[PDB]
Amino acid sequence: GRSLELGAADIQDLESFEAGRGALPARAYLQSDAPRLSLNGEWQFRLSPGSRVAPDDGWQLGEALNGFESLPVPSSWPMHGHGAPAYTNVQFPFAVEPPHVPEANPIGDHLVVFEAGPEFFPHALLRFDGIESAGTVWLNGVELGTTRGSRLAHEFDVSGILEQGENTLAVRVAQFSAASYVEDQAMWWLPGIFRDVTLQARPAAGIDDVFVHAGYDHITGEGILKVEASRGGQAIDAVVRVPELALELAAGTEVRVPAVEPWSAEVPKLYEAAVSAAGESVALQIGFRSIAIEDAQFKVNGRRILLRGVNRHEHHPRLGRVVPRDVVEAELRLMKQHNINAIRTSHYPPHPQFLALADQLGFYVVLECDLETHGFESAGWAQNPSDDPQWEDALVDRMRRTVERDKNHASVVMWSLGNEAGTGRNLAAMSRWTKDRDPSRPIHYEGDWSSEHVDVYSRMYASQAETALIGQGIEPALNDAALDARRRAMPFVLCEYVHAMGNGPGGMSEYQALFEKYPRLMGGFVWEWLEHGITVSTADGVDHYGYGGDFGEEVHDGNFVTDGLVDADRRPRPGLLDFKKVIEPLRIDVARDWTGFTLRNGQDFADTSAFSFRYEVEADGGALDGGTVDVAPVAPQSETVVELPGSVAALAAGLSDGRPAVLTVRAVLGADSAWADAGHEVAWGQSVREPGAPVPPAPVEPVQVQDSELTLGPVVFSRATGMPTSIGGVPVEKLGLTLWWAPTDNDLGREWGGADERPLATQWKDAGLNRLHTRLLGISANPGQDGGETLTVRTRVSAADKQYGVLVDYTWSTDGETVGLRTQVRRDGTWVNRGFEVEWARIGLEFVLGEETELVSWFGQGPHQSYPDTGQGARAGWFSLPLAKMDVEYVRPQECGARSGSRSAALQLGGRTLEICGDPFALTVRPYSQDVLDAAAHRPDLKADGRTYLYVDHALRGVGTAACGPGVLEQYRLKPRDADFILTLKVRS
Amino acid sequence: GRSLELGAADIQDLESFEAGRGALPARAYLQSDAPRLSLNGEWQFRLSPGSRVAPDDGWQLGEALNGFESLPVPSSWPMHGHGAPAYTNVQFPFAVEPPHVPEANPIGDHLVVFEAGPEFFPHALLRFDGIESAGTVWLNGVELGTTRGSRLAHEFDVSGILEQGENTLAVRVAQFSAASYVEDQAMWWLPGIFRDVTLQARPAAGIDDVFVHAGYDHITGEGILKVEASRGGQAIDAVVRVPELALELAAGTEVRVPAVEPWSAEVPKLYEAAVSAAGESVALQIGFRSIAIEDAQFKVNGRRILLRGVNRHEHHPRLGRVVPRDVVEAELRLMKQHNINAIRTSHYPPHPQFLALADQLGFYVVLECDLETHGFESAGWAQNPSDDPQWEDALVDRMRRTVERDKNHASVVMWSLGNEAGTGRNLAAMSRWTKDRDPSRPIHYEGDWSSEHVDVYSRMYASQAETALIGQGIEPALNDAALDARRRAMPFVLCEYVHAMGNGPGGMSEYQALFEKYPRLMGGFVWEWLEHGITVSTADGVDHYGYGGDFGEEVHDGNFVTDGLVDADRRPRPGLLDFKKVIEPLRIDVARDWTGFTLRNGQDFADTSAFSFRYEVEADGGALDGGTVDVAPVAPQSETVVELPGSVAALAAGLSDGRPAVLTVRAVLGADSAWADAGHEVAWGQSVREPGAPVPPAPVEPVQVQDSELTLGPVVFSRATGMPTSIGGVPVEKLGLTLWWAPTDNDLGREWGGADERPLATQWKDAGLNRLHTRLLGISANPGQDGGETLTVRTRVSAADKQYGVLVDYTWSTDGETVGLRTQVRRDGTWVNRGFEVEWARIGLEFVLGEETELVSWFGQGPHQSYPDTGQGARAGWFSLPLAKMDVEYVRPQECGARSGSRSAALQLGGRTLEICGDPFALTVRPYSQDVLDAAAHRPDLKADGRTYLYVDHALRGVGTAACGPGVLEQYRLKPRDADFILTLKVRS
Ligand SMILES: OC[C@H]1O[C@@](CO)(O[C@H]2O[C@H](CO)[C@@H](O)[C@H](O)[C@H]2O)[C@@H](O)[C@@H]1O
Ligand SMILES: OC[C@H]1O[C@@](CO)(O[C@H]2O[C@H](CO)[C@@H](O)[C@H](O)[C@H]2O)[C@@H](O)[C@@H]1O
Ligand code: NA
Ligand code: NA
Repeated sequence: GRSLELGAADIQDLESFEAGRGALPARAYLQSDAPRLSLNGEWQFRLSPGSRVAPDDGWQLGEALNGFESLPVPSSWPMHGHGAPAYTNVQFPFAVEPPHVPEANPIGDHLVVFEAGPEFFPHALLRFDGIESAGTVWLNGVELGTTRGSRLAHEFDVSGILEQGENTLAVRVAQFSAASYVEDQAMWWLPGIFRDVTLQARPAAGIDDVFVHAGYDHITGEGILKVEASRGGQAIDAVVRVPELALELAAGTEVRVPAVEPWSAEVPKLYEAAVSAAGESVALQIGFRSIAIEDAQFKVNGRRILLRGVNRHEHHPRLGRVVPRDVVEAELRLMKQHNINAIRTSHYPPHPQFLALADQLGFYVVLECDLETHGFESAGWAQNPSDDPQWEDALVDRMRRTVERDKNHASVVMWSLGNEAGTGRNLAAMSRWTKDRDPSRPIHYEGDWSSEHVDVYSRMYASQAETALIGQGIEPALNDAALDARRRAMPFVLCEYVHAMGNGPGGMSEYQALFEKYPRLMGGFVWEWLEHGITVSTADGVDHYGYGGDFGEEVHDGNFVTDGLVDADRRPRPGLLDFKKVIEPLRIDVARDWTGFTLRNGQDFADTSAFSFRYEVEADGGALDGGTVDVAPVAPQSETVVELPGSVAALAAGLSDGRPAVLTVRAVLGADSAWADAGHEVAWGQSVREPGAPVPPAPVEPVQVQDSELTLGPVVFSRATGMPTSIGGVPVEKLGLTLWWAPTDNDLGREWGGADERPLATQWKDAGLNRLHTRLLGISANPGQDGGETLTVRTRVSAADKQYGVLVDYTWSTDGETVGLRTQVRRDGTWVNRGFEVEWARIGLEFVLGEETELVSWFGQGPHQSYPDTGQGARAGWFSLPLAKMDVEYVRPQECGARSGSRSAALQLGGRTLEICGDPFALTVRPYSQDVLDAAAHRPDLKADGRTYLYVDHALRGVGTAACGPGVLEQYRLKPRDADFILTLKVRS
Repeated sequence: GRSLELGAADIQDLESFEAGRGALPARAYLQSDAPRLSLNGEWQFRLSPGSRVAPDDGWQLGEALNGFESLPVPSSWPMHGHGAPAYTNVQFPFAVEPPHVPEANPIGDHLVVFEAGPEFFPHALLRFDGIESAGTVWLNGVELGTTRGSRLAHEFDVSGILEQGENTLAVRVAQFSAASYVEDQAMWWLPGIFRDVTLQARPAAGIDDVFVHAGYDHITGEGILKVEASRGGQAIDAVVRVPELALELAAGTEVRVPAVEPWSAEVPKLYEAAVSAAGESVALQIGFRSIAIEDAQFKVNGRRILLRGVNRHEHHPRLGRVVPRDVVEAELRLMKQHNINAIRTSHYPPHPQFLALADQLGFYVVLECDLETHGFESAGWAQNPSDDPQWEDALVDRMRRTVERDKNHASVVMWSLGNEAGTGRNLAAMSRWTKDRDPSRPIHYEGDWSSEHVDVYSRMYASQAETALIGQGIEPALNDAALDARRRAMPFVLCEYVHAMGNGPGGMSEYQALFEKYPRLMGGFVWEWLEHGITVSTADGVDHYGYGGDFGEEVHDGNFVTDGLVDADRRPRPGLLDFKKVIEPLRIDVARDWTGFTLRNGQDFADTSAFSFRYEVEADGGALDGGTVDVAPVAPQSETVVELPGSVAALAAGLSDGRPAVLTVRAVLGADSAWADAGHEVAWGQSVREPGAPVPPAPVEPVQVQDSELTLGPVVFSRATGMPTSIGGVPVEKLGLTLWWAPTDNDLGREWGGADERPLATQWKDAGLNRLHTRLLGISANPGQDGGETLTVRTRVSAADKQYGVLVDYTWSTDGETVGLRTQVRRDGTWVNRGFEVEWARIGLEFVLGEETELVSWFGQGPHQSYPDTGQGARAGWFSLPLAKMDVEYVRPQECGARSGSRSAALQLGGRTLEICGDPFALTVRPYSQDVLDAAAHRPDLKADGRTYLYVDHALRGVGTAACGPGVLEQYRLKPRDADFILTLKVRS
């Protein structure tokens, strides 16, 4: 018959296998003295739900617009009430049938009016630095072309189309296209023109592209300089000036500079330079460095380097994929302030402005092409575009635009073909193209474990164990002897590791020890830098972050989008505090006798001259001694023993026995830097003079007996339950054993290996650990001292429908001033459920106090939380915080806020102070219960109930990274066992 | 030191392994002419949360009661705002550590005042017919004893304690005791004095116990009568009178009555009798029947019987375990009215009054002892009381009281030791005791598959397949040759089968065919008769049933308590309608030529004389012919061919071709009976003259084209979606393919076998079947007839993140009056997800109409729902119901209401009528969407939205019984396939 469907031509274009049409050749992002007009500002915007109902009403001419409204550009339009964000991890949000697109496909018509002065004639262009995902461009009604590659730049020649005076730019943006099948990053799906739109004049005799080659000969100190310049793709005459180095040379020739200060993340030396032609000049920052793989090590400027990296997505909790420049500068400074030295642009090229900042502040950058076909894995990679020859030109284009834009920046030390895109012919073509075009940077790609087309062996979330076998070069061989030989000669990098989702990450230290031990290990990049939380303001409410599912998604992946070291507003999570410590570039081992400290320079190039070394002895009531010690500069990878002043050692020696004292040695910045002010802490070490164990009280007060109550000094017990009802007047609503905590995100992760594939959280629910019950066995008052008496309360703890349990005996003693509490724990029966051993989250006590706590003070590790396999950033000392500040504002509330390694603690309830002491314990204080915490999906769900939930733990479980990667390591797991521990309690005024 | 805990003595008694103390010997429940005073009425009640805080304030004396309030007795106290019900299936609600009890243990102090006249002196007793679970009894302050066995009777001698005039009865009831470990029935946990409390005078020279022995010699017709009578446990002189049989004999002698009419469930002949002594006389109903196992068949009165049974719990949606007598009489009549002939008192003895009703109405009863230790299975039966010698006396006591109470009733044909209590020495002791005491009734117990201590082989939920191997005597052998030999000589019964939870049960017919084919198969008892729904009235609302979890339970099992053939108010579920048909005692096969019908008498004893056989020919507009045919009585298990009047056959022959007509032959009661009025339908059969397929309309109307709309006769299409937007003025908001339905309770059940252990509902969610999306491929108007045109709309249906899909092509045609719709379905790709083939719930269409439907009429199967493996009770005919009555009020809303086998349908939306015809299809109409249905946990969650959701299915899946037992049988499963089907639509006035 004949087709009657609508929009078939618009759809046919969206389903195209090809790159965008009509665009100028890909080139570098260059600072040019050519006239430019940024068209950023308030545009006009119309949204349609699909191509078949996108109007063809001549809107491109900007005349008589109906349905258009104001919208900022650049922008991610769902961040402005036009639709909503949608998060999927691996899942595609549309049926998988490439190259077809769903009928529900938001279409965004953009339009802006602007004026073009005579300086933009006769030749100019329009530059688009990012359009997600498919754009069509008209200028004054004539089509310029289309864009493919959402995070890549497109330029369109407007000569003869741009008219002097007023002009109308019209861009139609479709959210979904065939390109969506290759942009499946675990991300918020956010359409829009989300990066700059610029009008640029192109004068005659100008410069289109530049290719800086700045090598370094580390033997001679020579810099190897060659700056190419082209116009229309052809080499052209141009002069290269580098004033600081007394250099005038022509573009296209290679010279040897006798002496250059090499560039590195530690010392990011940049020489200002200009390459100029008659009609145009462009400014450049040149960093001399050479990259090479040698003896299975990734070496820069002749030395193996250690990558202390993070995975950086581009996200802003209000603007989506638009990251304001001042937030970029801030977050990169925050990285430096936490000893980070490397960045992977997961999983697409960043904003062009990012590259210069990385050059200046100092980061080894893995710049990654915009490619990910993850969602094809669930079907065994059938139809994977990475191996579909029809996608070759589209994927080579993505790699070309990636490389051409940023090829001049010294901070880029690796090109990455993409992420989690399988294996395929098109990936090899992208590698073949990159190796030919820019052989000065090694190629990275984790998705092909055989590593056939790369120069480094990359993996994500490989266990500490496998990492140690790789570091020794004894990993299992590949079937192909030749490929195995190639890969074994490669250095190894973890492009993603220690997944930082929620409470965690655990096991960072074990990775780091391997990084330091095995040169083949290049280091790793944490997943990930930031949480992609989106700010939602509650009706009649405060703000909170929303994640997957909180925006009406039919298909989503929950809070896996919030899996970062900082929150969306760049506030650190405890994991960043620990990370900073783990990757600290210096090691300070303070001598036990306080006579000195061993200092190892862990940096790769710089000495210790930039650091001032300070010490302080702190005690119960403030600092006792402190100052600065001068340290002869220590070479990279060298060690020395630094003497401390005799007054410090003499102080420790003369310290009365049992008095706590902490010696802390810090390496701070001796002077301001581009990323921190002087005195910023870089590394630290400590030696602690522990306090003696608290003497148990003498049991001189006897037990006392009423019909329904018992009294033993300051403690009142309920004769029915045997549990205290008050201590020093503080009401005790409950006291019992704890074996469970509100599951972390990691506990909700499935722990692979072994026949048990339930997450730990599910193992606990099945075992009934969240619903413990206690039965009283007996109460007995026993003879103490000088007529006094101890009180022993025997109980058994278990759960409904379970035969296993634990016998808990509480022995109380008092001298009227302080209470002595001995808890003894003993296993009864075999702790097996559903064929698998039950594991405990902890061995502790929960005190529920009938009054609110305003302040928590303790001596131990702090100020932030610490768990068995975390808390590296928690140092020994005295701390004190308001109850609200003890918590951690994770987006999905979960177990957090424990303070491991506490020797003493003090809770201030109103006018009174409850003091806990005894053998080391973990401390947690909350204004709500564990069941409220576990039930809470968002922070607003946390409601204080006027009580205080005090948790004192004799043993804790680790937190691991089971949400993605290794679970809790063996040494940190907690199997049911017998245990016993003492405490001493006291209430004042 | 010394114990300081409270309540230790009260707890020590609750933890006792022994039976109740101080009670009189167990005996029969006897109707006696001795004076009696029922103490039922308004008592005074105080509730304490545990033994340690249960006051010892002399309350037993009834003087100066504080904290007491009014409470009815008998009662289940949580049904009156004192605590709340709690439902667990297998789980114990308390830690499993027998014989210990939790600290949270409601204690119910009961107290009543009453007057004792001179007739209760010098000797009387107090009778308690049920106390859950542990009772202590005081009369005027002196302790009588304690009760153990919650559903068993206890009697306490009050001679010398009962004082003439006013007396005070005091009973302390603890919910939980050591006896809870053996009362783990899948049930609402409901403490209280829930059965009668009676004061009985015991005159001298009276009668304490009686043991009727009424056998039947089926060869001679002789009745074998021996009535024992005892006092204080000793045989006594007494006279036995049976007037109808002209009998005077002494108690203790066995006589041979020359001729008796034997007792059976079909013919429950009962002879009134009295056994009397000087001081007392007791009235008895005697039914002569003998029970024997012979040739591996369970025979009564010389013939193998077929059990058409149900499992009867005792529950009332407002009174808990208290079942008012008028509800007992009603529900038992309802059973008879649905061809049921057997009852298992799952899993405890019923109220004593139940036994006489079973004798009179006619049920083969399996009377089950109060014993279940199910909750010990999860620990491998460790500590199972059934094998703990310390529990022997307690369990033998339970069996003794069970047997002694009901040993006189002819309806009891089996003693059952308990339910799901494992194997053990104490079960053997209970069997040894019963076999000695009453050898006239075989012993039943499913929990020991070896069947070492039973006389019948019993299983629950054995598949149809295994049942067929057992019926043939070829099941796998037991390791012990001797035990195997014993069990192979046993008949086989299904004490529980075709789990009737929610939509279902499917597969009933396949079981029944085996019951009829293999004599060794005794039949089966459906699980279960009733749902244990509890009525909750919403604040400012209507009532609805609550189930597990709806009462604050920490540990519960959800709606598994609502798994019955009738709801808690005894309203039938569709499953009972199908069950009645499946077990109908006669088979009527109507001849195709309407000349007659084959009649098989499926009863075991009775002929067909009690039934009148009626026929009716019904057509489009009412009945055309009908009457009664006289049938010579047909013997049990015999057949005959019954001629119909020639007018019926002549009517079919002269019927115009294509006209529908239905001949129905019914067997109704010729006269009133004790359980139904005359004309009650017992069995039926049918022969249908099918209507010819509807001629497709001639495609003479052409297609019409506007910018955004298409019109083809009465249909308007959206040119963008290709889907109709209106038909005859009726708005069509959506039209699409369906492959999914809101999971039934069975679909939420895990289907064992094969590597896929996900419930079908989970297989569907993972596959995305609930979230289908459609993409338009093209629209094409093609040449029809005489200038007209057909319209073909090509689509593809799939789900996000999936590569498999289905191509759906809609071809429309019209002649202006009726619309022709041809749907073609074709698989695209392999329908595999997570390594397992995806199965479909259906192949159909969902019409969403923008107006409400008030009436649904159809020709097909009805009036109630029918699915591929159900609907046996749905007969062919013409039906018409209001939209609300098309639904099924399952407690947890779920898929239901489909009408399979529909030839035509008519929806009345306001003033207009939408007519659907075509090849047979399934019909469903709802005022809400599937997603609302699936999300609804309770019926109030179902909100009408002003639309009509019309479902027309070409193929449906079965419903099975996967919630517990077999899933959907192979012949009823629905695997992805190609399919095509036609429909014709029409709208009038
Ligand atoms: O170094 C040249 C100097 O001139 C500026 C400002 O006038 O740019 C001009 O010079 C260009 C050639 O370099 C001409 O195209 C044109 O006259 C104008 O752009 C600066 O950009 C630059 O510092
Ligand atoms: O058959 C006796 C007749 O008497 C009643 C009513 O008076 O009961 C009485 O007779 C009993 C002996 O059967 C005596 O214990 C006493 O006189 C009194 O219970 C009826 O029960 C019965 O029909
Ligand atoms: Na890792
Ligand atoms: Na069954």
